[PDB]
Amino acid sequence: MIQRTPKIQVYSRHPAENGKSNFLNCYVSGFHPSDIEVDLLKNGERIEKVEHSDLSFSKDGSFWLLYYTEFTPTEKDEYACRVNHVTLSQPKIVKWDRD
Repeated sequence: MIQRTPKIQVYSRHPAENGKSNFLNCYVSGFHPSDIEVDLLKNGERIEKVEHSDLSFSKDGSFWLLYYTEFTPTEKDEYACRVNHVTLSQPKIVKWDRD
């Protein structure tokens, strides 16, 4: 058996501007086993519809997921990614930051 803690990156496809559509990405990678729970949060609340999920095993046997959705940032909305995995003692929250 192998277990490996996910790497978690949260970033937009383009630099952000209010009014302009964009995409918010969670790239969760290098983990094992493949069982995992990954949510995008908007103002602390789970985003139900996350349009896209690209995912696979890597050559090294670990797993990766790109979890993303269209979003239009505003001044006052904060976003984060919440991940749970057997390697984590509690859920891991990674905030989105622009820059």
